[PDB]
Amino acid sequence: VGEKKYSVDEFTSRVAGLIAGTPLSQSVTYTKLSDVVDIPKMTKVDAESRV
Amino acid sequence: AIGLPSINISFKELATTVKERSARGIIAMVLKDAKALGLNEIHEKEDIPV
Amino acid sequence: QKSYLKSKGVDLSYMTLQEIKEANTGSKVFLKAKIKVLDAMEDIDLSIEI
Amino acid sequence: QKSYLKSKGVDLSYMTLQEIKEANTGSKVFLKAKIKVLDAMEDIDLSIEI
Repeated sequence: VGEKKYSVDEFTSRVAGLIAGTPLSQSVTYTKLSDVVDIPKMTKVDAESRV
Repeated sequence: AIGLPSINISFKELATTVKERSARGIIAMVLKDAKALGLNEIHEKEDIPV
Repeated sequence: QKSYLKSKGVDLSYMTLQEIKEANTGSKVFLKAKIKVLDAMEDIDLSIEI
Repeated sequence: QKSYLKSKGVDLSYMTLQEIKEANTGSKVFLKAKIKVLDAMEDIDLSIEI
């Protein structure tokens, strides 16, 4: 995010803020993150397994 | 098991079907020769072996 | 409430439904409720025939 | 929707089609739509008698 590397524990604050911001009627699923620019390449089947 | 969200669109043709019944009007012609032994499957009038 | 009344040894063989509900409980309240919780649209399956 | 509800184990015997239709699905939506696709003229058959 912004030419800075973040650990997962580092981004815990951001994800917690994201869950706190959303209202009750809506869900968190499929929400844009314009701040983030890059993620390590990871396949779809691995994502399904992790989920 | 919960997986990734699924959005799927499917297109299909309405297969209007009339049942296929046993074929009628075919002839089995059996003959003797020394050329092109076996069946020849003359489905067309002008398709004739030489 | 029926279990609690049996626990104190009261004779409830003849007391009927509403009468059992009327019985004094002594600062104890027993309540049950049912609800259905909505959720967001997550998986959409659309089938189109041409 | 009926197949999904029965797969979960609901008793849908007495509830009607209208009643079955509102039944909660839990983040799943099922829809079907019918369309007819036009095409451009490609073969023209004209018959003229004198």
